[PDB]
Amino acid sequence: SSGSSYPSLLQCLKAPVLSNSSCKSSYPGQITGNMICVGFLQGGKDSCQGDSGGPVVCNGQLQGIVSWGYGCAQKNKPGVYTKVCNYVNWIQQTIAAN
Amino acid sequence: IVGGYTCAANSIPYQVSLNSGSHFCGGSLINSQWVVSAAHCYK
Amino acid sequence: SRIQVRLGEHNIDVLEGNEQFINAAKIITHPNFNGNTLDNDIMLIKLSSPATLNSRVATVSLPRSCAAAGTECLISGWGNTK
Ligand SMILES: [Ca+2]
Repeated sequence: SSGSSYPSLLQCLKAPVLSNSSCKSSYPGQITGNMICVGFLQGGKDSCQGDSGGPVVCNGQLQGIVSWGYGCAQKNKPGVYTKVCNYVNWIQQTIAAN
Repeated sequence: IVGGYTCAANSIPYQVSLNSGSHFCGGSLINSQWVVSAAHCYK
Repeated sequence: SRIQVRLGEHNIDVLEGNEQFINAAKIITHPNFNGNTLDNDIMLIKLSSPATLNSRVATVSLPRSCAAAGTECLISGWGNTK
């Protein structure tokens, strides 16, 4: 919650997809259709600086990319993640072309 | 990751570290030569 | 504009044996990425050579659909822990 400690060993965290509502309440006017919240409103458990870009895998599928937030692990400030399920077409098309 | 645990070694085989002199961002391996990450991690 | 992708890692500080370091050949940011809103925060990297897939290195499936609220997920990284 405070300070800085960047690990040598990979870290893991289980966290649930928050409903649109609880996500939008947390960040009024800032959550687009390409975003989902995943984590805990009590704070304590969250992704942070250096995690960005990494995976949020649910039932064997990449559903999120670590994107942004208001700090890390704060009460009522869950992580916000790129909603990967909106981009399968773009990803495939790009891979085909390149 | 705040409030997590240390993953079992080499569990999460799809996880990658993006490095420019040092680790700066993560990413995921989605086929043998494409990694997906965050646009704000651009370097 | 330079990125080395490190696969097969666990301890990023020690060369353990299993790692494959492959440079990025192509870096492609989403055309509608908005740095202000962080909308479309997604980027594809093409590796200079293919990764070799094995025990230590494996792909992850793209979603077959969007996920229900309440789905448990697993988030991993070497980011800040405090
Ligand atoms: Ca290593």
